[PDB]
Amino acid sequence: GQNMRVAFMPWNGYNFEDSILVSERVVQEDRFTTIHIQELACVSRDTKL
Amino acid sequence: EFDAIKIALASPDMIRSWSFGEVKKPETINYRTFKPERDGLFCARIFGPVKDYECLCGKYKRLKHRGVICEKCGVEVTQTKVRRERMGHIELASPTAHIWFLKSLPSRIGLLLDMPLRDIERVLYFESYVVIEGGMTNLERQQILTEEQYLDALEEFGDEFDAKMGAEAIQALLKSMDLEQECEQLREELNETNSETKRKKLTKRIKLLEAFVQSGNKPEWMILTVLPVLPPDLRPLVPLDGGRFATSDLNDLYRRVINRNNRLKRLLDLAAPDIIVRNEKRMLQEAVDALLDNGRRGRAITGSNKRPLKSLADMIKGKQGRFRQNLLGKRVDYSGRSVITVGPYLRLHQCGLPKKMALELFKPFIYGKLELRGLATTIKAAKKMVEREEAVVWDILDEVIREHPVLLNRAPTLHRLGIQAFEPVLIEGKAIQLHPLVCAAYNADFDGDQMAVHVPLTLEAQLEARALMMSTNNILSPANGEPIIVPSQDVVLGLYYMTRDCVNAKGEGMVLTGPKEAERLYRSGLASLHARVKVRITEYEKDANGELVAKTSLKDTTVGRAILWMIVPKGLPYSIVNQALGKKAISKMLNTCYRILGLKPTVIFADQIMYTGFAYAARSGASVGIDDMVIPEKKHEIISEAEAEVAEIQEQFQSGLVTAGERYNKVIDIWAAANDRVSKAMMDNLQTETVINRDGQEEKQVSFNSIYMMADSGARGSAAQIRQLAGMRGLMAKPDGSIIETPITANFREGLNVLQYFISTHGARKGLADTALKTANSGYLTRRLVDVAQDLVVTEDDCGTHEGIMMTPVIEGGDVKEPLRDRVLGRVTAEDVLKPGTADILVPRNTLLHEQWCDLLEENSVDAVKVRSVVSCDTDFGVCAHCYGRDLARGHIINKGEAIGVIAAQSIGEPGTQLTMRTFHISSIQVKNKGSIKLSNVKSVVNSSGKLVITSRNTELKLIDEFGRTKESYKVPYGAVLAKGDGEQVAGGETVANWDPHTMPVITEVSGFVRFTDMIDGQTITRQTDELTGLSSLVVLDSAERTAGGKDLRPALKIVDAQGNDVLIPGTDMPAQYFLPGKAIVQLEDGVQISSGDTLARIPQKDITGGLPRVADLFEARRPKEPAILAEISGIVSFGKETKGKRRLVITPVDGSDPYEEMIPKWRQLNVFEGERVERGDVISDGPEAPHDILRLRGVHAVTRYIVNEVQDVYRLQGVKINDKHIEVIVRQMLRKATIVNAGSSDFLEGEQVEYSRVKIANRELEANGKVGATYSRDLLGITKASLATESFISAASFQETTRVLTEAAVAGKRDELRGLKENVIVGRLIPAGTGYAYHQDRMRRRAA
Amino acid sequence: SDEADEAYSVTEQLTMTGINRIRQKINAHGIPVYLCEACGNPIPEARRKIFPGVTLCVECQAYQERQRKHYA
Amino acid sequence: DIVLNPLGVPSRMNIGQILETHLGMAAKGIGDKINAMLKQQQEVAKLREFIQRAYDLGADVRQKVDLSTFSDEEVMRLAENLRKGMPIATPVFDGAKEAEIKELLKLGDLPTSGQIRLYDGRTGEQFERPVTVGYMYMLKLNHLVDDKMHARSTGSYSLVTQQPLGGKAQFGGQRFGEMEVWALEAYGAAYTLQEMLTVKSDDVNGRTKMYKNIVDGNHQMEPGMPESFNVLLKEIRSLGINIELED
Amino acid sequence: GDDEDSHLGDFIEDTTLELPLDSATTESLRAATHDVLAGLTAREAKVLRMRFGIDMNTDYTLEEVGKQFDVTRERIRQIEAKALRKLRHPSRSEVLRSFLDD
Amino acid sequence: ARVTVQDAVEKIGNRFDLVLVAARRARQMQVGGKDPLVPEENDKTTVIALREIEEGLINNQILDVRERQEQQEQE
Ligand SMILES: [Mg+2]
Ligand SMILES: [Zn+2]
Ligand SMILES: [Zn+2]
Ligand SMILES: [Zn+2]
Repeated sequence: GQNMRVAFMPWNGYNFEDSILVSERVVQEDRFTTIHIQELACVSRDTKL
Repeated sequence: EFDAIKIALASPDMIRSWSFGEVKKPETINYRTFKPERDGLFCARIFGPVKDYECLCGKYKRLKHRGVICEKCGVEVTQTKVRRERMGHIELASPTAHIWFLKSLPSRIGLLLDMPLRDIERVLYFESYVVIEGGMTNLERQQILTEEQYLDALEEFGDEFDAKMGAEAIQALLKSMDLEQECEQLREELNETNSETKRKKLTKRIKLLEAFVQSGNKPEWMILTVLPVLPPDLRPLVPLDGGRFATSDLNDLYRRVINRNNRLKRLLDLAAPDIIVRNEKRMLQEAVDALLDNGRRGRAITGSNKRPLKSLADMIKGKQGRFRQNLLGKRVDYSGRSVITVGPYLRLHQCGLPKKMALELFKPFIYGKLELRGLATTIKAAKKMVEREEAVVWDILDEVIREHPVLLNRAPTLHRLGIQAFEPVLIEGKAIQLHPLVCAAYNADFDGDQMAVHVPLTLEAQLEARALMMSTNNILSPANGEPIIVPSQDVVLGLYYMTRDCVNAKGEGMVLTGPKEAERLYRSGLASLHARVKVRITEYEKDANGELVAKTSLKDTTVGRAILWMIVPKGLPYSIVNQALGKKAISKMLNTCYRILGLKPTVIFADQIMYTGFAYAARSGASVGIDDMVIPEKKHEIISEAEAEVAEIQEQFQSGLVTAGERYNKVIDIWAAANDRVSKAMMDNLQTETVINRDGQEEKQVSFNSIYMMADSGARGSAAQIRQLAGMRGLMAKPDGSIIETPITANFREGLNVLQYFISTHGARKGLADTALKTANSGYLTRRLVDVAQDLVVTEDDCGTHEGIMMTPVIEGGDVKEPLRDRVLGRVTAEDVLKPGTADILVPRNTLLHEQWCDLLEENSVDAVKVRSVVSCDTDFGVCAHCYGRDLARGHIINKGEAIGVIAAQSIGEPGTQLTMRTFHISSIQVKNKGSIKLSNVKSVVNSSGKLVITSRNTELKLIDEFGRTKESYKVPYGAVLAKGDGEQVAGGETVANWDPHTMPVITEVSGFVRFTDMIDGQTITRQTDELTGLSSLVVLDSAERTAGGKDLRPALKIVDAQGNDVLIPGTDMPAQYFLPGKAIVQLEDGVQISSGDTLARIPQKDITGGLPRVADLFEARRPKEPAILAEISGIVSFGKETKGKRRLVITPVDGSDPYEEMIPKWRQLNVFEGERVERGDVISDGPEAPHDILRLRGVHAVTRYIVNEVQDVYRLQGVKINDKHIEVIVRQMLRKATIVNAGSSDFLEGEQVEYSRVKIANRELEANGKVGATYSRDLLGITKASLATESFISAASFQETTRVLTEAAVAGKRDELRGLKENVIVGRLIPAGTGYAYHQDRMRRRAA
Repeated sequence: SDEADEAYSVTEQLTMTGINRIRQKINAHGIPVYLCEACGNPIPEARRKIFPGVTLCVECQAYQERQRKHYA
Repeated sequence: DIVLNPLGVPSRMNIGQILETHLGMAAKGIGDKINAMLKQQQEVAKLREFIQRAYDLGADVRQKVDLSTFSDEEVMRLAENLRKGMPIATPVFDGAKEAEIKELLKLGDLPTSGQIRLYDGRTGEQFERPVTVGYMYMLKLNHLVDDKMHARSTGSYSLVTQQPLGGKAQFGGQRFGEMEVWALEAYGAAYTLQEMLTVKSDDVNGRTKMYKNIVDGNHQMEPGMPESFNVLLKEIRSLGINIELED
Repeated sequence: GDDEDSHLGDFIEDTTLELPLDSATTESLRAATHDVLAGLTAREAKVLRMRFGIDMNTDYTLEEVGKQFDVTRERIRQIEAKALRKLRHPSRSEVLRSFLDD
Repeated sequence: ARVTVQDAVEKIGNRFDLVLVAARRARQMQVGGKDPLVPEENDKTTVIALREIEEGLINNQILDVRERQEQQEQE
């Protein structure tokens, strides 16, 4: 993970049941960006036509 | 379009008329050019073309040749959809019995001919022969012979006798048989003969014959002479990736039938050796049965990949079949799915819908609106624009979205509030923002849960999301009127922090001129949210006729309550906000806002409450720290005392003073007491510990501990969980209930060492695994109750009856548990209810008792009110609008077309999710308050002693004060020594009666000498020696050890005068003697006195289940194992032959069938005397009551009251609340069956179980006539058998054994008039329940014009 | 709520009913017998003082405890 | 950086999370001091002194570390890697006791109560009742919303049972199961149910006919009969059971 | 190997069905061509509906069109070429052409 | 928009009669030709027909007699 500076407090309902109210410096500083490597594939089979 | 679904057998001519051509070869396709081979299992000549409007060769491809049958390959040029409806037929060269009609158990073939099953299957496989009208020589019609028997028959009986073999013989047998002739013979055997069970089975066969005649079926159609093959596009053979095809197993099964059929044709035209021909016929029969229902005669074949090939029967039946998994619930377009987040800014009717998730759901509407506004020339330009997300598409989308609701639905939709309609709000993101207040409805939090979105497309479907399924119309739970818009956890804590007070805060004690000034003081920073203060508030009251009379005054409130008062709507009082506002109080405030101001003010109050709660919770900064779990410093000395007592017990165990189990129990008791002590210490340290100064020294108030605030406000917590954080964790438990004696004396604030943690993991994993099932088998009770109680619909505004239930408070034990206002609120009365002095005509008959009439009822302290119930409603095929009362949620009165059955099942099953998945178990009256005595079964005598004694059996005594209301109820035994007797109004601190379980008296009527008549010791009495008092006792016993000479004889105690005459029992001329059964010690002598009910014979010496199984069993209506036998008839009782397990209990009525008698299990403690007049509908031995017993004895209201009270016991045990309308509906479906006692002028069988509604209507229309109706007797079934009997075979095949249902329908030739909720859904029509109920009424009016 | 949040109520009911039945097994009232109801011997002052309202001597209690241990 | 609900601690009895908030605040407070010392350059002596204080700091522990066996530039690599906060070990049932946490807080210049006063970002005012603020280690599970979110209006359909199939993982619509049918029978929503099981799912003509009506500005359907029921009729009739539809 | 006890027969898609965007992209084309043909004399309109299969049964050859018009095939070819020329220009081509995403 | 249909319920009684009567009127306006009896606030046909039902000037008897009048004048 990442060690984030969390404050335990309500703040206007934006963490109501178990939501998390994350600041915009956390997505600015890119400390939860992840890299995801999909693989697509194109097979050229031999149809009757 | 189409009326009912007709069903029957299939004539071979009808099966040849279905088909579009025979199937002669087992060829699917060619292996190089994958065109259908023939004249095979995939054929273009039979099953239409394999490409649209295209012949097979290619000679005809244009549309102009539409319909042509091509000259070359005879392939009719038409659509390829045609390949999905045309059927073929295989022509079985030999007959072949339908396995459905040979293993249906009873075998329809078998029970039609009256030939037992093994004989049929022995003639079937050529094991034997069966004669078929074997001439006028020797034999019976269905006389089966062995092989050599037939061989010798052909010698001595050459011709004029014909016995066949195999399915050909069964075909000839069914064919030659004439149904009316045999039916006559059955008439003669049924009415000229009396052998009860033989005639039961006889009449069953008779009914089957009459059904086979009523229908158009012919018995010889149960033998498949012609076999139809499914259309190819239902059993397709599809090209996969790599050229390896994919086929449904039906192609394998059709191929195996076709090869064997062709080989049988071959062998037949070779004159082959007839044993080989027998084998071919047998194999073909087995193949046809694997094709029709595999694994129904032998072992499933096979399959090719070692798994049982599925056949057509498997295609219908099974949980993974066709009636269930794509017929009732299917996949759906115009729907999405996303992670839900919260978004507290939404209004209660709207939800955030991602732009990306909305541009895909409304693409049709967006294309239409683009092409309409001219922004795009055509649908293709529109599609391109949306595909590149032009700038204008977001305006077009905001216009499509505006009034268009969408259905939001969570996964386990337990109750109907799980599919709610919202208006969308195009939000940026990829997560649905769901309004906080709804999450209690959905039972949904934001730990990653997801929801599905659907678009109600059509006009009539998108006014139902607006008028029925919308989020704002649904604020009340249908299981109980309480609003489910309860603010849950941040809101109740914001409101708790707001509306509270501190002993001395900034700006305490300053007069304010209104809520506005309080808010301006708080925002300015000059006065705290809880500072005691006086504010002039003006509250309104609409007890006037709609008018709100105002009133202003200087309330002594705080700044928090002041600021909160601005939010409250007009007509509410100020006491609603002038307490500390927990969670319970917070939802009571909403309930009062509803019950005063209707729906719209409450809907606005909800989100106002929510916004202001979140705002002030955030203002409060209420965090939680590790110092907020203040452990009490008295915990160590309490634990030292506990360890000391435990060491004391260990020493007393090593000393030889207690067993091992006793030391275990004493240790657990010590540790439990110590845990309660430490928790009380930590709570006393937590709750009040805040100590402050007001003008001087000091003062304590309710603590501001953050964790205590969460525990007390009701947001989150209890005493148990805070105790585990602060006190001790107490004793863990192993999974099987085995409580560990080593208690975790630590909390989570301080550490937990390794051993305590490992101990706790036991119960932890048991709880986890248990909720891993209770989630998996989530809604099985709602499913079982939507099966039995589905097709009820409120279909009439009034049936106009006068029958109901005498609803009263459940005043059990002490004070009531459920008052009258809970249980009579919302139901229409059955009869005009007057005051106790009657004073007026208080409440009319058909007035819906809303809140005002309940006010009226508990001003006058009305105790019993008759209120109409749904189990007594006289409607036909439904329930009147008034015999259901007020409907929750919507809260006015149920309008005809409510599907009250589905709602009743869902309301009994969503609450049941909150119950335990396991079934778990659990001198002088301390009478409580002042009041008067109340007698039921008043037969008491005042002894010479002066106190009272119940000379009756079941005298029930109640303490009833000057209120008119009953305040205490009690069951009094047979003649306890009552300190207080009859009608004696007394107060608290005065016991109503003393008794003793070692003392059950046999008190008499009069005073006098107790002579001993009919008493000779050695045969009925026992020699109990008075080593305790210094006398002799002859105690009454039965024939258990005394010989049989005088064993049945009872020891009679003759209560007579001083002269010797038999003093009668006052009331009956039988004198005052008593015949005594055992268990009552006699301390008298012969020729001895007793006072007015002196001690003649003295008899010496609460667990409740609560699991959801205790509701599935309460509804399933089974029989307990200690079944309290009741009093079947009134009159007197006699005891007869004993020592058998059934001692004769004769009941001689007053004027009825006097020799009536029953059996008694003499292992039981029989608790009634033989001289007392038995009352019908009364208990004899004491134990759990049986439902069927009550239903036969006391009436339908008796069984309904019992079932309702038991289910309400198990529901109130866990605090879970559910109304009783729903259980009354489940019962009304439960006792749906009548039974014919007397045939009468009616036209049902003698002892036939018929639908009670049927007998009701028939005998009612006869009562209108001059003929005597049928005297019915109401049955009582379990839900899984009250659902088994359903009129429409579609629904029955849906939720039952499908093969049994379709076989019964096929033979009977039933016609399914689609008039049930579960049938119409299957056939795609409107359910005749809600919005489509008017449509179905118009359909019923069109039919029979 | 989460699967760990109703599992708590399950475990809570479980330990609660367990402790309840066990501390109901104990006897707190007083009906001084002074003699066992199985072997007739006087229940001594010590044992009858630990458990008020004890109804059986030590060894009869052990016997019945074992017998019920087999569930017979 | 992150704001978490306080109410999830009492109900869900995991005091570990607030204890770790406190200890992380301590561990970042011992890193802030090192960072300040490293930017207003003092010298390796005083920096070494403070790190040696922070490294002993407890009861009898087996973490005997002494910064005298460290080359002066071996203390600046360490002093750089402790700039963003010092790590802290805490074996499972052998952890740091609360007194150790308070002492490590006091060694930094944080409040011993583990709690700070905080001001609203918007109104600039001060929250009453100081709040827990600390550095907590937060993981990002791969229940990413970029995979959970999907939607469909009209896509592919299965070949045998002509229902929405999809296959874009997953362009198939949502499964309107049985409990949802009961939920819509509970309301009187007959039209919603009907379109939800014939026009949006099964009926092959009604759906292509309604996609035209939606585009034509006409919101109204002709439902017809589901191909599930047509298939069921064909299969029952493909037994010996003649099942027909009485007009 | 799925959660719903799914089978291989549930994922076999359908390659013959025409998507309802591709039926509403054919009815739109029928309406567009009926419009653009209405902007024309009965000569061109009738001869084009007859030469092609537009709103009619089997498209006839040139000789059948001529027998319906009592004129020889080359006149029919000239007429249809005239009409297609007239339709090729914008004001008669903009609406049809948008049906061509090529 | 329209948050509650509580007022429209009292004008028609049944909550299903209301839906079937309002869908009828809103389809009259949608397809088509007929006009709203109330100043449309940039609403859709559904909420327009609901709001007209709120004001008592739309219901089953009124809509049916409006049917009869045009059936007459269609001749
Ligand atoms: Mg969850
Ligand atoms: Zn051909
Ligand atoms: Zn009724
Ligand atoms: Zn003993």
